[PDB]
Amino acid sequence: GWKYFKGNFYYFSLIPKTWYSAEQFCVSRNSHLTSVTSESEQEFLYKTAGGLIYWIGLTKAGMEGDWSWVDDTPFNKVQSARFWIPGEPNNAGNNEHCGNIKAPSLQAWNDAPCDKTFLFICKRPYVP
Ligand SMILES: OC[C@H]1O[C@H](O)[C@@H](O)[C@@H](O)[C@@H]1O
Ligand SMILES: [Ca+2]
Repeated sequence: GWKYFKGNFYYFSLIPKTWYSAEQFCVSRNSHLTSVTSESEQEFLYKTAGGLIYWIGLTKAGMEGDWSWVDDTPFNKVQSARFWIPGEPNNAGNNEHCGNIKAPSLQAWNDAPCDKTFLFICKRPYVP
């Protein structure tokens, strides 16, 4: 059921999980919750998501609470600015330390509580 895009396979889950249980599921399939590092990847993801909300690999790191990617892709604050839903990350209720794809737009990301359950997207490198 994995979908292929530019050197990576992607798994769009059928069952919802908390952010961490999702990441664990990805790790069990030799993958990680997806990073997003280009306009074309954002576009591939939100179109495939079809208007439903999916956990991606966005999570906070460091004392400053900077955003990071669980797959260890360095997070680029400048290049990622265009990918958030206007108003996000808003840190609602001071408890939104993980990120999902929510809106079917390039401006797609929302921060939400890590313990909420959503469908999720795994990303696995293809290695010829
Ligand atoms: O109003 C926007 C707000 O809606 C809900 O409260 C949650 O999804 C938050 O993550 C989001 O910031
Ligand atoms: Ca939010």
